[PDB]
Amino acid sequence: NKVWVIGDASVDLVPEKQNSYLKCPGGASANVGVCVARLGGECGFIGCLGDDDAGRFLRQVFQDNGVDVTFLRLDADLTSAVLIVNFTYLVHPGADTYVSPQDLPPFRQYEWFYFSSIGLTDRPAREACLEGARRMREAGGYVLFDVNLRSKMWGNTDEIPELIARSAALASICKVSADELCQLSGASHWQDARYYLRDLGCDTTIISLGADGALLITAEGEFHFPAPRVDVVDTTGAGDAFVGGLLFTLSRANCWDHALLAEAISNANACGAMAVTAKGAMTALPFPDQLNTFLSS
Amino acid sequence: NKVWVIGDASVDLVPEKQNSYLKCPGGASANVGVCVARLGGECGFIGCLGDDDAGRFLRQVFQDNGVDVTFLRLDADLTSAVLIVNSFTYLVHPGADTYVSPQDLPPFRQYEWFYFSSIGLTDRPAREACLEGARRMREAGGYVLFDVNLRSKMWGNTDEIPELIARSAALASICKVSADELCQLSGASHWQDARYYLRDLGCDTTIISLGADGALLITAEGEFHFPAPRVDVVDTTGAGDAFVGGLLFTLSRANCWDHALLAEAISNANACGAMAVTAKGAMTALPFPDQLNTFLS
Ligand SMILES: Nc1ncnc2c1ncn2[C@@H]1O[C@H](COP(=O)(O)OP(=O)(O)CP(=O)(O)O)[C@@H](O)[C@H]1O
Ligand SMILES: Nc1ncnc2c1ncn2[C@@H]1O[C@H](COP(=O)(O)OP(=O)(O)CP(=O)(O)O)[C@@H](O)[C@H]1O
Ligand SMILES: Nc1cncn1[C@@H]1O[C@H](CO)[C@@H](O)[C@H]1O
Ligand SMILES: [K+]
Ligand SMILES: [K+]
Ligand SMILES: [K+]
Ligand SMILES: [K+]
Ligand SMILES: [Mg+2]
Ligand SMILES: [Mg+2]
Repeated sequence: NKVWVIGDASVDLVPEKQNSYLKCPGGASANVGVCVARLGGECGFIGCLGDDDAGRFLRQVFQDNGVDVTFLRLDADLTSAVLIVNFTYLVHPGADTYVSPQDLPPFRQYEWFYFSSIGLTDRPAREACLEGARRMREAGGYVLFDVNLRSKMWGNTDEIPELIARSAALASICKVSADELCQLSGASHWQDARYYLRDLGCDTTIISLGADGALLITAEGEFHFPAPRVDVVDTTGAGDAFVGGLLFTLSRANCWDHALLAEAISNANACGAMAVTAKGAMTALPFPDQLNTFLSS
Repeated sequence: NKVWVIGDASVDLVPEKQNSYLKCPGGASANVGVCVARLGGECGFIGCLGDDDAGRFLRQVFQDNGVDVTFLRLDADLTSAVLIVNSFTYLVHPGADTYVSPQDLPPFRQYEWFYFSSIGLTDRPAREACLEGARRMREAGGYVLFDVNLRSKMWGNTDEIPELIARSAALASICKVSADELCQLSGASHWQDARYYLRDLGCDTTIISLGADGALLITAEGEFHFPAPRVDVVDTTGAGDAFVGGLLFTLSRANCWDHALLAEAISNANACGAMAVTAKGAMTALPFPDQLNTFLS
């Protein structure tokens, strides 16, 4: 089953010499997408980018990695996001924010649709996301909502709670980090908010706990899934890598049951880790071979 | 005599490999300024930048090159212009340079030179800085060199361009324009059919730059042509600005100008125009005095 990823793709510029910048592939939706593909899963990216040098570069990365870019509309009246890292935002109306409902493909039953709160920041992309999730549900598809909070990017932070809630309603599964549970709920202890979304309408919650692995909150109870122990070298991209692994596994069958869900979180942690022993985000994502060599240690 | 340059200072990102960007000081006003300074002339930059990375960085380049930055202010609320050369992707929406205002203008003295392009006329504040700037310099007995450096894309509604160009040429002691801009300016397939466009707008001295050809001088005494040196193109980015820098350096060596000085200025302008096209980056190959001579010959 195909895995649709909708959202942001941007170019991060990192120093190389006293007079150069290395252009790295970035974006939460982008990493997740490359992740699923780089694991042999069928993944399509739904989004928007500028026809500038950056957007073309990005589109190439998707292709080098096996990500279907048929619904990645490259426009010329738009500007692809470029960031200076030290971190910095040069382009603000942002091109990935213009992706709209008419940028969405037809969905098929058992397909998965992904999106984070990041794509809910600016109005156009907001409809693509909410309409996107509604359509996939209507088609007998699954929605995985990853609250990937970045308040800073939000104009009126008063919209956050509302969108998150309306998202948990459409979603089949919600992924959230312990820190986010505290931000949204206000509690100091995340476990005091482990039912935040469950009350907001999502019968299956996956709480990433950093090195402590994951916590599954379903109707019957909560099950802890510890993570492999490793040499923390850089936690960047970890969460996105985690979701990619989860989506890759879930897409391996029409219905997901007990065993599949438990297997997905295991895979999610594996990816999350390898995406921490290395450096970078997209360049930490493993290939089926590396995952095993790492898994069996 | 001091040469004042008012306008844009930016970071030009020049694509090296299909994975890197070359970081170079950019901006038309910036290049011209660094050009005059390198040649040993007294040049001050009048402008605005963000207390940001590109801003502090850029300020540093002006200092390494001998450009007086006493009237260049860095505002934290602003964002220094960053762009990508291809032909120009404008990352930063408005852009700090847009905020120069008449108050930022410095007291002018007699025989000094004031420079500005249509680029500084694009947005609201800076527009006044330029037009009042040129008016004050004239009132002080100084000279104004207007370089129509057309970049239509960066504008609101291009209906303002003809009007501003006309008001500028009125204030100009000398107008510099490229064959190409003339057409774009006054509908035409061939520039010659419009080489009196500005002259009919109030500028009795016009210098039309002609790519690798050199330039054509136009004063009542008649029309004259100057041949540009035989050089190998690597990057044209900056030719025009290097051209004006050389012109301003020569004109500022005297209190009055005429054919002798003027004819010498254009010769120097071509020399610089040639050299600058021999390296990636707008101000990379901007020559020092020693170098200007070994090339002259
Ligand atoms: N120190 C560590 N050792 C092993 N695995 C780790 C790890 N730190 C993180 N991980 C893996 O990365 C996963 C996701 O990272 P984490 O739990 O820190 O959320 P996050 O903050 O990266 C996502 P967000 O950006 O949305 O807040 C963890 O659940 C775990 O699988
Ligand atoms: N190919 C070439 N070989 C040698 N010199 C060249 C050259 N191209 C340009 N030059 C030099 O630079 C000068 C200006 O070139 P050109 O007119 O193309 O710049 P430009 O069109 O960018 C001006 P503007 O900034 O107003 O648009 C030429 O007159 C010449 O002196
Ligand atoms: N600042 C600017 C806006 N659009 C283009 N530019 C500048 O034009 C100069 C060449 O004349 C380049 O250095 C570029 O930064
Ligand atoms: K739901
Ligand atoms: K990492
Ligand atoms: K005039
Ligand atoms: K150049
Ligand atoms: Mg985090
Ligand atoms: Mg030009």
